[PDB]
Amino acid sequence: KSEVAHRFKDLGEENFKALVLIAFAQYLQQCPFEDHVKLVNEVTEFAKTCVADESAENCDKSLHTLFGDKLCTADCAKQEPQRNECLQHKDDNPNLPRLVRPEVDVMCTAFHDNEETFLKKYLYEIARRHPYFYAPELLFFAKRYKAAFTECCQAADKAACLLPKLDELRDEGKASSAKQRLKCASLQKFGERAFKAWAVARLSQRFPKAEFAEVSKLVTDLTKVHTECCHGDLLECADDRADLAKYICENQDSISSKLKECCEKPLLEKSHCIAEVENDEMPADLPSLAADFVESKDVCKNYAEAKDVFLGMFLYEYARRHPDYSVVLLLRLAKTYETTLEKCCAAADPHECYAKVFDEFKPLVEEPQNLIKQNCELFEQLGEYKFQNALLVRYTKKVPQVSTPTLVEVSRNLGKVGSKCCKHPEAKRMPCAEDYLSVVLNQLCVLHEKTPVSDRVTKCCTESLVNRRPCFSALEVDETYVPKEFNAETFTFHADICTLSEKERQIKKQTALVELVKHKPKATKEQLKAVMDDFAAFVEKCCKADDKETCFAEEGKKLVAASQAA
Repeated sequence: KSEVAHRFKDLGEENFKALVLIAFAQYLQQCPFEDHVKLVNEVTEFAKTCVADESAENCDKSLHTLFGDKLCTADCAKQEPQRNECLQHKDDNPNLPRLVRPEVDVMCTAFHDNEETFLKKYLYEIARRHPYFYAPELLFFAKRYKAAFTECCQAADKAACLLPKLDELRDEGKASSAKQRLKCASLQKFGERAFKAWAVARLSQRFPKAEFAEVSKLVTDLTKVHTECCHGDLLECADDRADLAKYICENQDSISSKLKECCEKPLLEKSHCIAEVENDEMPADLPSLAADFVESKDVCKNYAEAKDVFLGMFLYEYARRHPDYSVVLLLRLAKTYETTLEKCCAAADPHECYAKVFDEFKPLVEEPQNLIKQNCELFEQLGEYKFQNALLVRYTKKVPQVSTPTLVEVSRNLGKVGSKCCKHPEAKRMPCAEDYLSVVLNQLCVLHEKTPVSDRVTKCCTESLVNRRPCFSALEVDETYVPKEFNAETFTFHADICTLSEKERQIKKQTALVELVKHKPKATKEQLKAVMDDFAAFVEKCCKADDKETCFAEEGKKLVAASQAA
């Protein structure tokens, strides 16, 4: 009886307005801002009228009916739910302007003036450029953003205060968005059972003491919340997240030993602290699992008595006991335990078919461990950027047909796993690294689905979720790729490079590295580094030059032609 009233009371007006703004921006993206504010301001004024009597105007419409109708103020021609669907139009790289951040006081001025116009714009600008951003999490970033301007716009050194805060949020925000973009992709492209299994593994790691009935409780709730979020039901998502959080904090001695740290915090901070909480220590001693999963004459019938459940806490039992395994690995191990029993009890004698099942795991366990140890050592000597450059040539040769911008971003995010995970002890490195790889590889997956150009990317992306990273790291040089036409002002460089500093300077160099590798796809690592290093000395001293742009121009093609050859 009026859903708009129901969510307006549960969420309250501020989270209400912020959420529908986010919903509108994630559905329109290209539409301007004070249009969306009109539309959300109107939607909220009608809602107040609905709480005042839930049997009033068209207060009975569904949220999608209401919100979809408001937006249509183009292909709006269909009825609910299928209008909602046509959601299938969310642009994952809309080519709106890049988000330009001014300096530490023309932003302070606009914030100190009309400050929550300033904050509705922050929401709108993230929302439209991250159309799957976990919406209640975005309220939390908004709150942290606000606290950053509150406290440092009045500090003595405002830039010494705000900028290291505005930048940590940018890093958290990019990581958040990518995290959520994978949770949606699984639900939307591989179904809820894919998402359930991942949820089982992750929560089983993190609440090792919980019994299976509790984690499965938690899993269905978390599946409910992210299903709603990934399908536009932003208000219901926010409400159920907040319910799940209070439910978690009540039943606290029943799940884990360190939620208490944050079950005492305001809603947004609380649910954000949950979802990032440390795993608590697993029980002191716990049996092997061969006793219950391979040796017992109970299990082939059990795999026929409770297929998904029995799989479910084999997963729960292996995960609970292996915080050092990535989620993808745990998932790989259990889906190959499943494959095993799918055709073994199908044979004459079930048990002698499966004795395999725990030793089959070791090379599946070996290979990621080998990879991370290996890729860390390279990072541990190259450092980020040089590492990034190694991955650049590697992945560019792998999929030379993909967009150069995509290659560049995907590869430096790949390089970022070095500086995040290798600082960890090797018992902690593996979930850290392979699950972060999974997120970054999904970014390349969805970016590629838009303007597909390489079917080997398509194959790994569409084939599996859990098998993306091994599928990807198993490819090498295309051999089928015809070297791209040589264009000389794919290089050149202009003197603007000297002002556009540190990081964007690396982006430009790394871009040139990509279309260098695209042009000479068979050319040694040593050679590509040879020529890239001469770029880094060519930019450095041309920047320290009184060129009149000239340095870059004439020592340009003299290091464009001379650095051709290879």
